[PDB]
Amino acid sequence: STGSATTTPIDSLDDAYITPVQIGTPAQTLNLDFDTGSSDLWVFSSETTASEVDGQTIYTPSKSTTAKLLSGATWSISYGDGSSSSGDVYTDTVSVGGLTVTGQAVESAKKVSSSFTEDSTIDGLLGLAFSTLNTVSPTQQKTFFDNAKASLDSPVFTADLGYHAPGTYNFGFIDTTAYTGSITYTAVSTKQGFWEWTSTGYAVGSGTFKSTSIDGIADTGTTLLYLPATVVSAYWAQVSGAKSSSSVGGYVFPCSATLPSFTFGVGSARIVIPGDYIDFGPISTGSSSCFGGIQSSAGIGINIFGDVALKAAFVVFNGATTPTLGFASK
Ligand SMILES: NCc1ccc(C(F)(F)F)cc1
Ligand SMILES: NCc1ccc(C(F)(F)F)cc1
Repeated sequence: STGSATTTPIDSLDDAYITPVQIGTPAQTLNLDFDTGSSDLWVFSSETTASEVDGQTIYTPSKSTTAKLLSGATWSISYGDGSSSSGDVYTDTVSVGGLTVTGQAVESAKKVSSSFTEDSTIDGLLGLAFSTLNTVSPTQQKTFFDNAKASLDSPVFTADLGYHAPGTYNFGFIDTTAYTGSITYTAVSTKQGFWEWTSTGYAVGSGTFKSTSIDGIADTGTTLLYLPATVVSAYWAQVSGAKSSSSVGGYVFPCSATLPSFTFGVGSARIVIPGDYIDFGPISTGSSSCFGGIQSSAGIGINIFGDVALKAAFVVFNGATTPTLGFASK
């Protein structure tokens, strides 16, 4: 079987993408943030502290004839940006774009951090990293992808994120009409539970390609591109007036500048990120200082190929027994 769903940016900056997901019987449709950097499927629900809900659609297990409380199970998660949430666990039917999984763990949020409350467009997260990272205790639970794997025509999903435009998540097949040229596959390490791989180098604008190994994770749930301080300094040195701002928390640049492209290596192939993708607009309304989409990973501890990088490519997440990541231009 296969599934296909459209994913839509939540705002004019592509800060995140939401994808409709059907939960329960009859269906309750929630718009979830598909996150290849985590492994929990959690939702705002009728159980979420009332003051912590501000416009989100909530899941109501009591109105679902297929929902079952998973007795004794709890979950608690903390994201690299400091966000967190926690609650209890149901099992229910979950469908993404025609693809149905029965008995999926649906983690009902009883408490959510402020950054989730303020994001009215995101009803929850759908984790797509490896199931070793799932936070359900005392019995760890499988992701939606792991539960669907056997029924899929091919154990793959693909991410085709749009620049200021809708895109597509496909499960179980590779749309050969959605990319140009060939797909380049590269090895994945699952040892930290992430889709972790090694980029073969980079270039800034029309500059010389620098061959150097950059280990990092493919993370649809992270907005920006976080790379080592040496790489990030080389990029922003090519932008007149750009500087790192401690008060802002990253590189900023004059909103009147034009940004160079950024190229990253996948084996012998090159993915080019157009400079416009790196512009995240003024740091506050009316400011003439703009925030950069390439930032240092020094404070994070791991390099992150977030949406800025991924939306420049057609990306295959191959969950075969030896997992791989495929990248193609589009
Ligand atoms: N998108 C989920 C996510 C967020 C943060 C991290 C970090 F910070 F641990 F790298 C990994 C995965
Ligand atoms: N990387 C996971 C993640 C995704 C979104 C958010 C936000 F936007 F709600 F803060 C936090 C953490």
